[PDB]
Amino acid sequence: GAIRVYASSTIGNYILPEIIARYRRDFPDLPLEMSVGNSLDVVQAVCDFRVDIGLIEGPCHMAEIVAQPWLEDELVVFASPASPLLEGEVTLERLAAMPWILREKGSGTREIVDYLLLSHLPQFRLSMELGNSEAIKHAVRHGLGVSCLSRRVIAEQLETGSLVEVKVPLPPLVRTLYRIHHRQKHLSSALARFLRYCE
Amino acid sequence: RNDNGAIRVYASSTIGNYILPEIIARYRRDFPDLPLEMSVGNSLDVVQAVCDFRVDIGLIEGPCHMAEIVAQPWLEDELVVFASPASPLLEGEVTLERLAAMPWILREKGSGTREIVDYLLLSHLPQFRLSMELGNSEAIKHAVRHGLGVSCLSRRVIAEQLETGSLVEVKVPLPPLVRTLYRIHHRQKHLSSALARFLRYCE
Repeated sequence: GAIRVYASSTIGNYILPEIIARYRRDFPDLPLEMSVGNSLDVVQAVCDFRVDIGLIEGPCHMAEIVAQPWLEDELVVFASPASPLLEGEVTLERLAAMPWILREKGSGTREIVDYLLLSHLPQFRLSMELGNSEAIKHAVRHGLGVSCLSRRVIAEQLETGSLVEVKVPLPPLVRTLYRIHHRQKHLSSALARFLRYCE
Repeated sequence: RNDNGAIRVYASSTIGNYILPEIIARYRRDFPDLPLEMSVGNSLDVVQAVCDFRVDIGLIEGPCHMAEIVAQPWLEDELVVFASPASPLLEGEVTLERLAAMPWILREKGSGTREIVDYLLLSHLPQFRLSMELGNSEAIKHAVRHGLGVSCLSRRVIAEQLETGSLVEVKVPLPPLVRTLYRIHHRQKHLSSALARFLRYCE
């Protein structure tokens, strides 16, 4: 059972590592390969049969590619504890006045935040875009601005207090993570075993 | 597509994620009016973008011997072996044989990290079991933190976890693995006042 997985950045780096550690405790000798990228990377790899399953953090439809809900996930606005955002009332207008550090388009996490969060921030200040969420976390920590990422990405820093979650006058920015596979490819027993660990 | 005339920096993965963010914060705080773009990849990605004149400045974590590239040493960087505090490896004396018996998680070839760990560390192991290869140090950091085997990364990558105790440095019976990080630009690059200034903020 040489399983090949392709996951988007939030899934690959901040969810799957724990899942993989457990899977390898009970199965240290079974080959496991995981690539991490963005949505189009994942879907194209499934479409090309170069991987067995894909895991994406935003819907990305492709004909002949089946997608099934897998996990809910909540995106969270966060800041340095010394941020000027926390010096006053967290209003929508003061939110848009802060410099925003966002992921690039095609990351999934960028698409959902556009929909649930930044669409309600008129003329919001875009400071920079960064290609990975780790650089974003540390840029916010050093005061370059604020951002919006899955809670699972920043939980470590929320617990230490190097980053702080912001209360936003909006409904929770909840999304769904999807599992995808080609319509033709058949689920292997080893593959179905690995997926149970992901639940 | 449009090019808005930002200062463009390309950095390899250790520098881009664990050194450059603070630099960018300080520079943006003092010069808010120039746009800034950073990209992160491997050292080859940086060198190609400098050679292509797609970026202004590069920062790499291996040497670049190219006549068209001016490379100035910038910082020393030490790579260390690490594991979770619950690792069997942390009890007793750490020997080459016991390291050989742990499952290893490594970065992919071309990462810089992989090349130097292969040369100075894994090459001294009589055997070693490759648990997984992973394309970024963040998935690695957290796999090891959740109890999967051991890995070798720049201390800067795991400094956060060393500080809190979720990862523990492992003393190994080999000389320390130290490399040099470089600032690079094209020999024909015009270093405008703004670019020369960003370079100084990298100190």
